[PDB]
Amino acid sequence: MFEVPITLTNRKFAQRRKLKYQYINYISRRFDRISKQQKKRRRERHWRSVSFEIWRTVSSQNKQPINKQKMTYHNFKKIEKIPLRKMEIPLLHCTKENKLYFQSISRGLEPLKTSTSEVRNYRTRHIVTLTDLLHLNVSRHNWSLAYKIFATLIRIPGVQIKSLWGIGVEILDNLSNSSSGLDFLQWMCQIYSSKSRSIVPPFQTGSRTHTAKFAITYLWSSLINCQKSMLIDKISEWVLTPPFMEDAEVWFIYASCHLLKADINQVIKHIHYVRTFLKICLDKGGFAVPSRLIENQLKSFES
Amino acid sequence: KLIGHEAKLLFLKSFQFILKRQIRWLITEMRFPKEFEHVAKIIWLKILKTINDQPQEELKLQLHMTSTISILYLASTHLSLPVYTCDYIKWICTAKMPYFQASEILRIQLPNYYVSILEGSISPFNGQLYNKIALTCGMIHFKEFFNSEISCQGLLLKLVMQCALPPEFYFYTKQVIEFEETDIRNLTLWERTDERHTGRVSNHAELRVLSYFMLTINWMLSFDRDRQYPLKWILSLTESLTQRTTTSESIGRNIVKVVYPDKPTSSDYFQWSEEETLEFLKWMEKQFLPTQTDQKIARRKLYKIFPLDSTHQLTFIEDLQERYAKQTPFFPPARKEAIGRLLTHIASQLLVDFAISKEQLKDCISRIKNACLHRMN
Amino acid sequence: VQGASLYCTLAEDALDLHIVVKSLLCDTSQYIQTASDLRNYRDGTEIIAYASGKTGSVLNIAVLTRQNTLHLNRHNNVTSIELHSPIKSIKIPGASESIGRRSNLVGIITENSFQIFRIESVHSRSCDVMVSSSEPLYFVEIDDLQVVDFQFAIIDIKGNWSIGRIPKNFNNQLIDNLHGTIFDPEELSSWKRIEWFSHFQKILVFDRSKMIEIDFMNNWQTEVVQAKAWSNIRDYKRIDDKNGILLTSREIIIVGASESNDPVRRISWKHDLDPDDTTLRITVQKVKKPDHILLVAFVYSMRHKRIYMHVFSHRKANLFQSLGCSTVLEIPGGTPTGIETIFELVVDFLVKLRNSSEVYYYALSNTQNSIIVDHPEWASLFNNADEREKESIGALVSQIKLKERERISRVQNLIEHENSHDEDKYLQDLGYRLSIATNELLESWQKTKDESILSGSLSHSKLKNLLENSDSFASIPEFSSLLDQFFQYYQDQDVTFIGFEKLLHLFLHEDVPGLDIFYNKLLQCWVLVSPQAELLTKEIVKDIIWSLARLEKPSLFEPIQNEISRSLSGPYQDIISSWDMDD
Repeated sequence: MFEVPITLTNRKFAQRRKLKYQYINYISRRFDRISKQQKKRRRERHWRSVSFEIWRTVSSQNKQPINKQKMTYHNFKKIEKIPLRKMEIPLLHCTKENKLYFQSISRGLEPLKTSTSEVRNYRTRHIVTLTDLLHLNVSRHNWSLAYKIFATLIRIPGVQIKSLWGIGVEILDNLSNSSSGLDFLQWMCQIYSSKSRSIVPPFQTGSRTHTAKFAITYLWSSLINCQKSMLIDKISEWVLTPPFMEDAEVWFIYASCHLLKADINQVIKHIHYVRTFLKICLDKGGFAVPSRLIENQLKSFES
Repeated sequence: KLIGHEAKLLFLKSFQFILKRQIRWLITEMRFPKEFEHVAKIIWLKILKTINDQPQEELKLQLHMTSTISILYLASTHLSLPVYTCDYIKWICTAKMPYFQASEILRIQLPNYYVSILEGSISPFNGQLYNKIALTCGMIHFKEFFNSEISCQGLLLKLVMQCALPPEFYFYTKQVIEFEETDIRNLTLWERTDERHTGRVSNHAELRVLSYFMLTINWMLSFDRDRQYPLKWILSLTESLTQRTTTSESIGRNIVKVVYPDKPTSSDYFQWSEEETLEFLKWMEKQFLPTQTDQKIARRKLYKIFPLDSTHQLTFIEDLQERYAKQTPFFPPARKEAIGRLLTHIASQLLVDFAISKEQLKDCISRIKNACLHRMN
Repeated sequence: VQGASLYCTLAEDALDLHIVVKSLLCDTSQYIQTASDLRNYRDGTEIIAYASGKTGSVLNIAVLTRQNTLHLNRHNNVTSIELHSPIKSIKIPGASESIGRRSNLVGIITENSFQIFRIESVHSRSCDVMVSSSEPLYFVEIDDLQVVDFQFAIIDIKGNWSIGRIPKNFNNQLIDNLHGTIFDPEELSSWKRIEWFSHFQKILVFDRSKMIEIDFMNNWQTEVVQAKAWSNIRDYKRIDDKNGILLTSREIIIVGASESNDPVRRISWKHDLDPDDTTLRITVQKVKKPDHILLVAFVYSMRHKRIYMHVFSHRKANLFQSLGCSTVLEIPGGTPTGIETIFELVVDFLVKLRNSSEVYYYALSNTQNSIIVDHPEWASLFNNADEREKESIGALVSQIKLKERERISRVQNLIEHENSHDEDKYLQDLGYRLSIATNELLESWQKTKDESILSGSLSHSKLKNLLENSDSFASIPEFSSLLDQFFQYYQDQDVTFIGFEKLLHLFLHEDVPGLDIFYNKLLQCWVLVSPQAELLTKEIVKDIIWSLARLEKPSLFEPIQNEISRSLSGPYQDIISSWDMDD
């Protein structure tokens, strides 16, 4: 009952995607007329936009006023009447279940059964159960079992690593042995920061433009591994290392390394240092304490 | 690069090679007899001779994996060995007996038309196995050439022990068996076609055996006017049957539950126990080394950077004994409920174990139940 | 993390979960756009009175029947006798809204149907609930309507909406003058959804493709920032406090809600939840505490009875955080058609399951300090109808039962004689009587030996037609010794060999060296359970050892004859393909 970490068993789902986006094309085409193939699916899905540190959204202003009803019964069935027969042609080529699916989604009914729920694969079905038990155990705080699941899973030759947050929070709550969550994360960044589609939303990403979740979370969580303190010049040595200039969050990580190292004229230079990086962190999309609070800690230091 | 239009020869070589590979695993790892192999050369020889008594350069052959398992079961059944289809389903779904690949990851590059003729039709899980063994049983004739009587009584034993039924039900069901059949059980259901619509949901012997078994339990328990079987012990039987415990077997049935087509059985993986999952990952690292298809060793060390991570559980006749005892207290209309839930749990186990459908099973036991009422009324 | 070290790595808190408390309340592939059951508390009189928690429940033959009746609350939450109504349409959502406390505790209740859209009023006194039918409109449109929202009757029909008003008490019916549409040819799924936002007199309209805000007493329309690239809008329900919004996408729980007087989106980060299931729905319950204001998110399905729960918190700096996930299960076959909510957590709701007229109250607590089978496919297979098909079954049952008595009394004396000189005589004349018949069948195997067309000699594996000779003995170990010395005797070659032990391996699933230990293990199991377990276990190990008792075709040297000879009639290079010992 959880997402599976495998490419979905194929044929019928793809030919259904065909029927769907093809009919979609015919209806929206005739709709723009009245307002006047993997590749067909491709163009179709294509022409469309593809007090705490909230990476805020884009709110409501500068957006256009209105519309008033476009679609009566007669007018809609006008748009619908013809593209449904065009569909009658290749429906004759697809399978009866697929045809039924086309009939029902085109009535507007939504199918009872998931792609997983109708999938049936023998190595893949076993991997489905494996991954499932991983997610279930991780939900169940069963970090021991869950760890066994994870190791046995990553063993298998089919799994590339979405599963990393599983192991980040996994080894995190594990505390047991193995070179830990931080080690894993900095490994992720060291292996996958160099040249050395379906599956991919944002929580796993490529390093052309922002790889987000895992990077920022090892960043902050490492600054909290300095909350353990009051290793740092290491963390900001390899936060110093990378150029991926649209961060600023590593500027606040940097200035936090200088506030943690500031806890004699050396300590002075560290306090002037954090004073600098807080403004070169006003460079970008701001992470702000009132920051006169930051400075007030810095005057408790100036003591 | 790859062959054209007479890779029939290479096809039949990867196929025959994969067969003898599986035989190696079952004499070796299953302690079969060496005679099996000869019985296999004879059957695979008969149908090889029949597809090379066929002309066309258009191949028209279907050597799917169901044919491998089909001639293995065929040969085993001639030899009267007490192996049944569910043994094969378990064996292959647990990756022990290599199956789910063409020449598994390590071989040969063939025309993608034949790699598809292998990888396709892989599942046995809607009775594809019964249908393919009957199909082979037509392809070369069962009757004179071989002895196609199933190993019935060992299946009864397998079944009583598979529940926790007291040993009287072996003789009960054995008797209803004799009552409708007088113990004559065939293998062909063949009139080469697709087409069928009456008489022939129920003539794979096994499925009828399970049908008699179910029926027997229902009749027997609902008409113990003696009151030999307590209103309670049917519940205690249901609960000792239901308690998910971690033996090799149940762990296996979980592994089969994972690749069974229909819900609920996948909701069944949802309701799984930590030891079952553990022995599962064990069987995963053991029998999914039978997988399919510089930087590689860099990822063996790379993954080996973060850890992959007086004999306890009991044997088969031990479990069988202990539920036979769990009912050993042997010596009012809502007990029909207990009968029903027990029958439906037993059914569930049979459905995953013998790779058929809900609807398939109940079609059969319905038909043959009317086949007992008709020869009783 | 975010605030803990924005201030200047485990959690806030330690690890707590889910428990149940259950009760009965009342009794009555392509799916579509529906959800039909409510309970909410209002009082009509407002001559300085209180609210009454009411249920709008649904009665089905065809789903014609709408039923409204009161709930008296307690720690034991029951009902008092029923009040009723019908409609000729198939009935879809009962909804009874309530504007939040800018104002008042609200009046009466509305429903959407197969044709119609109806709205009822109510008066009540002394345990009766008398309602009045504020008039239907079958349609202007010949269009089914997706959602009603609420004094303002707002309708959505697939891709076009209307703001409307309801008459006052009696007997003029409901009118509209402001309308619109969100039509999208290339979204095939029929469900759209209208629920408004902030109580600002501004609405939200939805389809599985996108989310559109409409400031509807000016002229205003917006498509809020995502669309339909990677997920479908899956559901949305206004987390009860006016300025608060709860939206299920695929793999995300979205907490929209204003943090500005004008309408909003929130990208205050969110949690994600993992399927392809189209059938997911959501609902929130809202608990109050001193330091926070926390919200429990129930995402449920029509496929599996499991409930998927996440929790958020409102420390009104408009602070929101998330703790960790948890999921519970639910019972036999079927799945929720309705989930409805009303140093520990108590959260309580009702569920109705697919195709089960029952309504079950549930409660959930933090710690512990203090199938009725009608599977019509199988019952039709087990209950068979006519009385002569009852006494028929009973007749057969008696036949076999007295037969079993014959077995018991019969074998009993055979058990009396063990290790006797009598059973010795029988094992002798038995063993080599059978040996004589076996030789005869081997001669008639010599006459037909040159068949060379097959390699299965006819009707072989047997006791070979003397059947009484099997049963009469009753000592497994001396019988195993008989068979070992029979195999020994027919060691004269060209004869079958098959080793049983390696096959009992398949029976008990451990190595079964001896034919005896087989009998031991079975006997332990059944001696726990049956009288004369020694008699039966002996009779069944005898039956097994017979059912297997090999005597197949002449042995390995005989098959290779037909092996090569069939490897002859085949054309020449299939013969070249036939290959032993691969690698």
